[PDB]
Amino acid sequence: MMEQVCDVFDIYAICACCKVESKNEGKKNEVFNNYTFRGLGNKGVLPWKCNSLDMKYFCAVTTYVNESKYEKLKYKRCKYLNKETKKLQNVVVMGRTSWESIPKKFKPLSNRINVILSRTLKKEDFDEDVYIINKVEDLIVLLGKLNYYKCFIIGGSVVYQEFLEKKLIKKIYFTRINSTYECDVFFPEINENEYQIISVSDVYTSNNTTLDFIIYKKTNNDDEEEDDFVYFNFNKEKEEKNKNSIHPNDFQIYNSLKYKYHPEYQYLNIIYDIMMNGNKQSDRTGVGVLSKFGYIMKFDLSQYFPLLTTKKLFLRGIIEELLWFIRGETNGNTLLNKNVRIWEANGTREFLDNRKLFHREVNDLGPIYGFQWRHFGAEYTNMYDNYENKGVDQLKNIINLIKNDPTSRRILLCAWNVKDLDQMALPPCHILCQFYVFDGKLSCIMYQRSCDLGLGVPFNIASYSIFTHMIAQVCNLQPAQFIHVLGNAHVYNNHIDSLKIQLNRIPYPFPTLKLNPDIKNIEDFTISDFTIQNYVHHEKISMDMAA
Amino acid sequence: MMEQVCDVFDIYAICACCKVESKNEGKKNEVFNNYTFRGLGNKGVLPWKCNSLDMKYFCAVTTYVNESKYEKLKYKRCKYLKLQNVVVMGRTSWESIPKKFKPLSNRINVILSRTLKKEDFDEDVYIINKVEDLIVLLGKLNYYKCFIIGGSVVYQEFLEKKLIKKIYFTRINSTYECDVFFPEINENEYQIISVSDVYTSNNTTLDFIIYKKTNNDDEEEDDFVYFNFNKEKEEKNKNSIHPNDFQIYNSLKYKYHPEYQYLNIIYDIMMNGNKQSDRTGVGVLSKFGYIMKFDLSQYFPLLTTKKLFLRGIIEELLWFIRGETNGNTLLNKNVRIWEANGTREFLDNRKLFHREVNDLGPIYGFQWRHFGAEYTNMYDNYENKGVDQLKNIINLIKNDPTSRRILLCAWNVKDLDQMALPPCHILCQFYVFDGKLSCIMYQRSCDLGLGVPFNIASYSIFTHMIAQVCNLQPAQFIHVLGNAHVYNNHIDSLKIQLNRIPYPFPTLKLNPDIKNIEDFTISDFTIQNYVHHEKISMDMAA
Ligand SMILES: NC(=O)C1=CN([C@@H]2O[C@H](COP(=O)(O)OP(=O)(O)OC[C@H]3O[C@@H](n4cnc5c(N)ncnc54)[C@H](OP(=O)(O)O)[C@@H]3O)[C@@H](O)[C@H]2O)C=CC1
Ligand SMILES: NC(=O)C1=CN([C@@H]2O[C@H](COP(=O)(O)OP(=O)(O)OC[C@H]3O[C@@H](n4cnc5c(N)ncnc54)[C@H](OP(=O)(O)O)[C@@H]3O)[C@@H](O)[C@H]2O)C=CC1
Ligand SMILES: O=c1ccn([C@H]2C[C@H](O)[C@@H](COP(=O)(O)O)O2)c(=O)[nH]1
Ligand SMILES: O=c1ccn([C@H]2C[C@H](O)[C@@H](COP(=O)(O)O)O2)c(=O)[nH]1
Ligand SMILES: CCc1nc(N)nc(N)c1-c1ccc(Cl)cc1
Ligand SMILES: CCc1nc(N)nc(N)c1-c1ccc(Cl)cc1
Repeated sequence: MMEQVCDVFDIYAICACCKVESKNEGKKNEVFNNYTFRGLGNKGVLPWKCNSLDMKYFCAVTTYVNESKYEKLKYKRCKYLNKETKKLQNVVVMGRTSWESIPKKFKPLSNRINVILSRTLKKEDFDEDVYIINKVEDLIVLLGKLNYYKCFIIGGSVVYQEFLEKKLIKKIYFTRINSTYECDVFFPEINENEYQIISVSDVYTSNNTTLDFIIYKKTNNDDEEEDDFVYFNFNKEKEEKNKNSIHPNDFQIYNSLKYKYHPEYQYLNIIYDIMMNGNKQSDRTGVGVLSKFGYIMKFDLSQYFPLLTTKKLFLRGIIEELLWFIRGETNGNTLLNKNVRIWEANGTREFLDNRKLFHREVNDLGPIYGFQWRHFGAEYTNMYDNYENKGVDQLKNIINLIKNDPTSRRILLCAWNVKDLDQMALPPCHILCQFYVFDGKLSCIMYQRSCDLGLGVPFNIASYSIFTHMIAQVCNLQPAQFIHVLGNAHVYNNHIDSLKIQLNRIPYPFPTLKLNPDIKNIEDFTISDFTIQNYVHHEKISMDMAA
Repeated sequence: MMEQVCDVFDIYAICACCKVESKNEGKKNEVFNNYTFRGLGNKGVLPWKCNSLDMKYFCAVTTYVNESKYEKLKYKRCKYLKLQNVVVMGRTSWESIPKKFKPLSNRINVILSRTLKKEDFDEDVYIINKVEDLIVLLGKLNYYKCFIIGGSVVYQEFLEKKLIKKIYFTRINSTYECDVFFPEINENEYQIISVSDVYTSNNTTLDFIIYKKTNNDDEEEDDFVYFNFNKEKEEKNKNSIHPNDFQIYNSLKYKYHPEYQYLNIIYDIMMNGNKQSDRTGVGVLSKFGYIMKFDLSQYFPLLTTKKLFLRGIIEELLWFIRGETNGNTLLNKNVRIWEANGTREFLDNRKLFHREVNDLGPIYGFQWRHFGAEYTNMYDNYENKGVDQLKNIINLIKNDPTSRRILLCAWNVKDLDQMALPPCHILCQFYVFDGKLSCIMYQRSCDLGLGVPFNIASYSIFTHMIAQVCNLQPAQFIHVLGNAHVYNNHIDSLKIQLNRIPYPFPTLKLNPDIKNIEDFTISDFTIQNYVHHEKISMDMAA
């Protein structure tokens, strides 16, 4: 074996990059990739001033050491050097400009061996406890003489550039600041053939922006208490049901990831699980699907808006649909006039007639969502009727319970009115919403009886996450979690190839949802009160590639 | 410094025990414990004759060998004094094994005897005159692990002289005639460190537990720590719960027994639960959103870490099925589940001033058979009024199994205020695949310490009932919990419960002649082989 320097001395890079203030040539159909995050600094400082969470992360990684693993590293570096026979710290290497950008109260970086690269400055020019080198070679020499855990290259685009040039980086701990700021210095474009992403963290919010942490890796070219584990798995099948028909070589990127902590994976793993272990059925005479029963996804709305990034989604339609529900409408023309066709196919003469709704006007969807939310129990007549003070206004009652009886375990909004099912153009897929209120925070569980993983679910997650924010706001609470429970979860055969593609796309940090803060009544929201910010995403996918 | 054989030479013991029958009384013991499973053999053979699953387990365990981890053993043993394992047995034992199966393939067969002729058998088939002579044969051979597939006698001595490291004990949860038994393991010398998932095979459930000798690449490893950089160092309520208490629960390495799905939630709530105070002045710890799954095809999920009675909840189920809302019907059968909710005072506080005592209103039963009808009183004849959901879901399961609309819903928004109390079990959704039925039940409010245990049982039974009247085999019962809480008053009790090791689940037997959901009677239900720890009053108040 030919030992590479970066491996022997464990030299890593850690940075944080934001999106660059682009010169929008008039194409807000922007293309996104990993290079989207390349902003390092502006006028000597960080483009975003400060970010306490990234700072905390940076400190955590560069100060962490495991003394028990040291002896193994010592033997390795010493053997490599042919050299063989008070707290262990990591080393941090930075350019002079980065060193000078650090406030005096933070210099030198605590509990770490600070190394500074410079030509214009020498040891005499510094008062602090630091090592001044004037070339990369001098670092390798220093490392072969120091007792240290790991070496992190912390900065200066110039510094990053040459260390990557000389191929001295074993891994890149890369922070993705999901927002745009003015920049004048950038991180070098990472050659995808030289570095692959192996892990993606959870997504967070800090200082009014979402962010996540990813790791790039340099590419190709008691134990018996563990044996008991082997035994317990004795009665297993050796391969997953649909392996032969699905083929894993297709999920290359998906399976090459070590840590998949990005929330979008809750959705991706379910798809993968259904594809690999799903039961073959013909949901609706002829179509055909793979299905499973019972899954739960959780999303932290205080930390991000879970709009899928592995593909492109628009939300104007589902938002208008939601406002439409809240208004208690069941008139399909209202949506059609707003160019939203979600319910178009379910309101045609033929569809209604086949539901035996012979006396139902076209686009009159019947006692669905809207009607149940505001008038559950009333006798439905037609979509133009005024159902004032008729039936139960669940929506209003849940808002009142949340305001005056927050700990109640009866705060539910139900659309599944057994008595009206047959009068509905379609029985509802979203059976109910239940709320939980703790320490001024609102969580929501939504139970879905039927789930089209490929086409529907992505939008459903968005709709209810938004709804949770809306209810939270009119009740003076902060949104916490949106919990999605899936009953019959299926993947349509026609969607398989498109989903295979999606699964091999690495998520981007989620976007954020902003509601007009002035709205205080659930009924006063209008389309312009909603804004999805920093939505970074992969190319849109036609789940059904038919032509 | 190695010098105490058992750990040194890696000697293990593997067995399979069943329950014993007593001529005085043949079943449903008053008190159970680990010694309940001691049956070893009967008249030269196994009490149960055969169990294919256990056969597979015994084989897999005794033949499994990992060579990469061998020299770590060759190193210290030599340093102490086609890799296969050693299977030490006795004469009676070796003589019970069939012809074609002797010697045990891929294994180094050894035998404890005082009259067997070494000269008669093969060389790869050693023999020994005494226990201590075994150590010797080991110091000469090249094996992986030494398994004592024993024999009553063989087991005993090996245990007394303390030569056993681990005891891969299989629990066959069924009673058979026995003449030979396994030695009562000393709880202070050995402890259970693992409990597998439960299974059904050859008409009995069973599980595998590992008894242990109380001694009393890294590249992506640091990455795991970095990604945990922002997580709370200590657990929220750890300070008020105290882990020294859950010492057995935390000592377990592998907890694959399904009961742990319930136990783990109790633990999660106690350790990370949010403190809240009902408008009653009572306090709870609560979490939001959990899911448990039980494979009814392999076992009936009746908690074993405490005692559970089912007559009441079965009658309640039959009561729902009849569509009744008459609280008196249950009281006259001494089922008082709904008594408190039917009193004059409770009804009045619900503002049901015009409701008769014990007239629970349009609850479960009324919704299952007449959803939509106008409720009058518990004595009215609602025949043909409202939607008969029960009848409908059953016809859907039979004629349109792949339907994703087979739901039974009790949360009638229009009738809630008329109900003595809103239902906790909102709905049941069914799923059918390959002639098998699964059911999801969503519970909006869950009393983990007292309610959930019965809740899991009720709906598991309901699943079997629906499955049978539709000629389907039960598959999974999936329990979705919404507001899941633990009353503060139960904490000490649940701590105790958390430190009990689950026994193998029992099975549920329904009278197979019943083919209509409405024809079941209390005598058509039988719980078999229910082994459990003693009863625990969740509220140790009195
Ligand atoms: N987002 C992030 O993660 C990070 C952002 N930053 C930002 O980046 C900007 C600073 O980066 P940038 O301008 O690229 O400069 P650097 O901080 O990389 O420093 C460049 C200087 O370091 C010295 N140097 C670099 N390589 C060598 C070498 N091989 N031998 C000797 N000296 C060497 C020289 O010092 P001299 O001039 O004395 O000869 C040189 O001009 C700032 O705005 C800072 O806020 C910095 C680190 C991380
Ligand atoms: N369920 C389970 O997991 C198991 C069940 N069994 C069942 O147990 C029954 C057999 O058990 P049991 O009757 O106790 O007999 P064993 O199978 O243990 O055989 C005992 C024989 O081993 C020999 N022996 C005893 N002590 C010594 C010693 N100190 N040194 C050398 N040899 C010794 C004797 O042979 P000799 O007469 O030549 O002196 C003796 O009669 C069977 O029905 C079998 O099916 C057996 C193993 C496991
Ligand atoms: O908001 C929605 C509406 C519908 N569907 C899907 C689920 C099913 O694939 C199909 C409805 O068919 P049934 O389950 O009702 O039969 O539409 C969704 O995923 N989300
Ligand atoms: O079958 C049942 C019925 C009730 N409960 C519990 C949940 C709550 O602790 C209490 C009902 O009070 P509310 O949730 O409605 O407030 O009873 C159960 O766990 N299981
Ligand atoms: C929050 C700072 C930070 N976060 C990350 N993820 N990487 C870094 N390299 C730095 C950093 C920036 C400037 C200096 Cl001067 C030193 C280190
Ligand atoms: C299926 C048999 C089996 N299963 C388990 N779990 N343990 C055992 N000790 C045996 C066994 C019983 C009798 C003989 Cl003779 C050999 C081995």
